[PDB]
Amino acid sequence: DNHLSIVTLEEAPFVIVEDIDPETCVRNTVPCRKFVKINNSTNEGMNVKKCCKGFCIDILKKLSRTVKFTYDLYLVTNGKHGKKVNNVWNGMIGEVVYQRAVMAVGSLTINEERSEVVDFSVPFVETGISVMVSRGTQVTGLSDKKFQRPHDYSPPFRFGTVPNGSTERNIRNNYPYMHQYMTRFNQRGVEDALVSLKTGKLDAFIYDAAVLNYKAGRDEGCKLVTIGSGYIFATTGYGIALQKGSPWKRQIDLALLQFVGDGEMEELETLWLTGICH
Amino acid sequence: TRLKIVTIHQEPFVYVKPTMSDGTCKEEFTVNGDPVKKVICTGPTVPQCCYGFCIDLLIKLARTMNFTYEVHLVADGKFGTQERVNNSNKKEWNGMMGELLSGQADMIVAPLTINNERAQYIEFSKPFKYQGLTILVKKGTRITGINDPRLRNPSDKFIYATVKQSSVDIYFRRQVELSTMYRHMEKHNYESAAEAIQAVRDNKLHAFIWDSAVLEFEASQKCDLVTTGELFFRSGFGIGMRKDSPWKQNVSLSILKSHENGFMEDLDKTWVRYQ
Ligand SMILES: CCCc1ccc(N2N[C@@H](C(=O)O)C[C@@H]2C[C@@H](N)C(=O)O)cc1
Repeated sequence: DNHLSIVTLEEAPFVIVEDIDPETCVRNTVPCRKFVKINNSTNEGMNVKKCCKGFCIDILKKLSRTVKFTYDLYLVTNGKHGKKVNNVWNGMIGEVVYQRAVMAVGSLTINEERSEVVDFSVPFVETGISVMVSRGTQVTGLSDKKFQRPHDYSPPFRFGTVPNGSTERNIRNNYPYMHQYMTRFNQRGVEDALVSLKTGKLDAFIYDAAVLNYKAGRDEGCKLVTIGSGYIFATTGYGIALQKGSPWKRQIDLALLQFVGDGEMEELETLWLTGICH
Repeated sequence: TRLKIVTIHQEPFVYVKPTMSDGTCKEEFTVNGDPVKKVICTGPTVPQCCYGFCIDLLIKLARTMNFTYEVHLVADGKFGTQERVNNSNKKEWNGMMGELLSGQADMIVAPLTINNERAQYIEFSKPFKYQGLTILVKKGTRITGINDPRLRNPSDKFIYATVKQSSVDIYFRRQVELSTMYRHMEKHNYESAAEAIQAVRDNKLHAFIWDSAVLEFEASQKCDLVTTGELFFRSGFGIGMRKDSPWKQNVSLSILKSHENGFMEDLDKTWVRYQ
C-alpha cells in the first residue's frame, strides 16, 4: 500500500500551520489534521482540519510526486521533534517509533540517538549548533574559549540557549562548565532570545543553525549575525525519519539527492529560507 | 576478513609521504602537540605513509567497530564517474567507485562527494564533512565567481577547468544550464587536483573549480592563491560502501556520534582550519 500516515510539527518557515479558508485549504498548502484536546484532565479531543505549508511541506509534495505515494498528514501533539523520556519517545520520533506514522517530515535533526530507533533520509538542509550575535561581536563558535572558559574574560560573555532541547543536552555532555555557567541566561524561546540580543541584555544565543540563519536573514535592520558555516558545531542536517528498515528509504534518498543536484532544493531555499540580510 | 580500504591523495584529507628505509613512518606531532597517526598505504606497488583527516576517521571507525584494514591508493588516481564501454551498451565506473563496485576495495575512505549518480549503485554514510564548491585562482586574477562573464562566456584567453572523472565533472555535464561552461572545461580538465593547483600557480590554468574544503586549505598555505570566498553549491563527503554491506549502519552511527562528540570538530581544527 502506497498510502502513508505522515506526522509533522509546526515550526516556521519549515512547517507553517493555518486554518481552513472560511471551507477548504487554500492553494500552496496541504491538509493536515490536529487532535485538539477538550481539556488538560482528559484524553478526549476533536480532530480539527488545518492547512500546512512551508519549506518541508514543499519537500513532501515533491517526494509524493516523484516516489509516487499518497498520504494523510497530521501534526504531533505530545512533544515536539523527539525526546526520550524514561526510555519512551515523544514527538515526531515517537509517532514513527510506535508505528502511528511511517514517515516524519519537518525540522527534524538527524542524530545518533534517534537513528538507533528510526531510519533517516539523507539530510536535505544543513544544520548544527551555531551562534548568533549582534553585528560587531567576535566569536568563533561553540568551541570558542569565551564560551568554554567564560570567566577567563572580564566581563564574562552573557550567552544562553533555550533549555530542555537538543542544544542544551549537547553542551551538557561536551562542555560541562559552559553548561553550568550559561543556565543563568536560559531563554524561554527563540523570539525572547532575539529581543535580548537586540536590546543588549545578551551577548550571544546558541541554537540550531538552520533556525538562526533564517532569523538573521530577516532581522529588521540586519543587526543580528551568525557565525560562518565552517564554524558550526556538530554539523548534521534535517532529515526525513522513517520506520526502521522501511522500503521507502532508498527512493526517498535518491529523490532528495536528485532535488539537491538539479537545483530544486536551492529554489525552495530561495522561496522559504533566504532573507534580505546579506 | 581485513577490510580493503581505497583512498586518494587529497590534502588535507589524505597526505602521502615516502616511507623510511626501515619501512616504517616518520613520527611527528602537530604544532599543538597531538600525535600524527600514520598508516601504511600501497600505491603506484610501493609502500608509503598516509595520514590526515580521513585517515584519522578511518582509525576511529576501525577502533569503534573493531575491524582491521589495509589501505591502498586508487590505481587510476580518480574519484569516479560512470563511462560507456566502447562498442557496448555496458557502463562501468572508474576511480574509487569502480574499485569499490568490482571488489578491489571494501570501503572508500576519502573526500568522496555524495550525489544521486553514485548513490544509485553504492551506499553512502551520513556526511562526515559538509562543504561545497568554490573557485581557486592566482592572486591578481579578479573574477566575481561562478557568474563572472569570463566563465559564462568562455574563450581561450581565460582557461578554467576541474578534475577529470570527478563529482564536479559530473555536476557540470548533467545540467542543461552549464552546457556552455562544460564545453570549455572538458577541453582543459586535469588528471588530479594537485596538477590543477600547480597549473594555477604556473599561470597555465586561470581558474580551478573544486571542493571548498580543499581549495580553502590550499589558499591558507600558498599565499599566491586565493578563492572566490563564495560557495555556489553545497555538498558533503561520505564513506562509500557496497550495497548491503554489513558495516553500513554502524559506520553512519559512528559518524553521527563523532559529530556530536566534538571529534569531528577536533579533526576540523587539526587538519582543515588555518589563517
Ligand atoms: C545533533 C547535534 C546538532 C544539533 C542540531 C540542532 C539542534 N537544535 N537544538 C534544538 C533545541 O535546543 O531546541 C533544536 C534543534 C534540534 C531540533 N531540530 C530537533 O530535531 O530536536 C541541536 C543540535
